[PDB]
Amino acid sequence: EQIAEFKEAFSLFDKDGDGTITTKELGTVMRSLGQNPTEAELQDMINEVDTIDFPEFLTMMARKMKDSEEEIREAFRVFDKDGNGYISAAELRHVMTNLGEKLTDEEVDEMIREADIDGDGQVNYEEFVQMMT
Amino acid sequence: SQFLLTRLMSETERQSMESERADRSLFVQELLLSTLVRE
Amino acid sequence: EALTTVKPYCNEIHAQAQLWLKRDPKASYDAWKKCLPIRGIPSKSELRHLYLTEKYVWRWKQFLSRRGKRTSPLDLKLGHNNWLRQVLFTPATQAARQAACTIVEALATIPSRKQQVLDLLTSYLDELSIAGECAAEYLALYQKLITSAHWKVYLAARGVLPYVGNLITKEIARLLALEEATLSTDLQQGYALKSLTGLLSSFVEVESIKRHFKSRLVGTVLNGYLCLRKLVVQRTKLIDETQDMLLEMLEDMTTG
Repeated sequence: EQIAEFKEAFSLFDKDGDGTITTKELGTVMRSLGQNPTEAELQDMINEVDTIDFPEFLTMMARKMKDSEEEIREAFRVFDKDGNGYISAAELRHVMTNLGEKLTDEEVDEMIREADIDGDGQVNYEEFVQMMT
Repeated sequence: SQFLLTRLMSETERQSMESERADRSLFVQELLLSTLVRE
Repeated sequence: EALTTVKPYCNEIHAQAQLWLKRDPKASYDAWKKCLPIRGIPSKSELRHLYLTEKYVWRWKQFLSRRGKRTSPLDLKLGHNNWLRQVLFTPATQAARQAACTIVEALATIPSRKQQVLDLLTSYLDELSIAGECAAEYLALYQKLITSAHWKVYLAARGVLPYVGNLITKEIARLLALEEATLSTDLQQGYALKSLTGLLSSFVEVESIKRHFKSRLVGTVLNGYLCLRKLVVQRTKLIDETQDMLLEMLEDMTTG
């Protein structure tokens, strides 16, 4: 029944009747079915595939209500810039500054220490996996 | 017009003031939307 | 909008008026501004990185608010009854309605907020019949906010065409029932019906909804047109205009 509603929305947003839409309205389509994406979500989705027709539209929906372990590993690798598997407060600070969003050192230390179960003041892959579940 | 007591800004401070006005406007928009959230 | 130094989050509201009105130091203006990223003055890998870091940093903060001491932001999902409906249709003074219209128009700049603003205004549609001329402002706001095509298509995808059709038929039935019984004169008769039919015509004028939504709307248009034509005494100019518009829609949708 969900394929039917997805086809309903895609056809309703089909402008010229050819079964293909533009990517500037790409956000509004799943933005109308009830899910709320962000701008980075939109840019990642358009970059992954791309003018979109129904098949890859279904592929996009196929990976939204699902988190996959590959995604957690990819995030862990992106955070671990030096690739040693330990997320330091300096690397966290770098990623948050690249986001443009700002904190004090005390707050970063606090969120680091409340994310540790082994008490060593250092998060690892197993802690990340137990955290994101 | 002869009364003395009747006769009682740069560009950098003007840009600063305009940015502050925009920031206050955004804060007031958020505050007003916060009272329309469903309880 | 291009002058602010911070970018509000898409799906959250960080300002909390309930605590702010109680002089809570954590809900002050500086504390609010400290929670927002500064406005910043690219390959697939970089955008992927931005996506993952943003998502999982948000999850980390959600943890820290769930278990620690940092406050939780409110979710952007607006209630369907507030003071806004009361103010927008007040018959006491027109300037209050106009000022509220300007405020809510300014409240809808980033599309995430425009979602809730449009949804709430659409929910307010059934108030047209009760407060006929007093809604003149609200209509002008609503028709202003959907002047672009994709917003009309989004509203159609949420099922506003059956809503407007039901409202039109119900108030036409009310007109017939009133005409059958009494003989009073009302100088605002047919205002709500005229406005609703104009709204439906605007929704249908775009090609995609016209092609898609013709099979479920011919019955409503036909029945409304016949019931309007049956009127013989409680007829005003607005009712003639509504009949003309309804006939035009009937002719247009019956081709192909």
